[PDB]
Amino acid sequence: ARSPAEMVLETLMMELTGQMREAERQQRERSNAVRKVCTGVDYSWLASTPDSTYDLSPIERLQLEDVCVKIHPSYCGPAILRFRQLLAEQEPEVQEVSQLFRSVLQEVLERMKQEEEAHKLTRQWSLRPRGSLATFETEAEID
Repeated sequence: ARSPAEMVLETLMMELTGQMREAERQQRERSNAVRKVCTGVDYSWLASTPDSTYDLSPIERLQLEDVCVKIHPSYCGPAILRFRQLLAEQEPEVQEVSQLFRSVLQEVLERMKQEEEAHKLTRQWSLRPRGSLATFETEAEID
């Protein structure tokens, strides 16, 4: 049994991945549509205009992971839907995927985070992380 936060992680890191990969294909098709491509061609960083690079490095992972865990379980759903329909509105692109992914995530984070802190602080007299321990701990199996 994994934590709800992990489920969110998978959901966002999965959407990001499928769209990152799909976006890479789209850009390739774009290049082949214009042709001129001999053997291969730079994505957008070797000789084109980079500025931002698509790379989910350890820190990038952590940034986003920290964001995902700060996301409400059921709020992930809309967040996902929004990302998909937004990306589709702007068309696939690995540069856009990454920038839009962090953009929306940070946007939704700023709002939702404020709600978290505001609600927990005001209801600090009703704090309760766990309910009770039960037989499930005796039969939780091993991973």
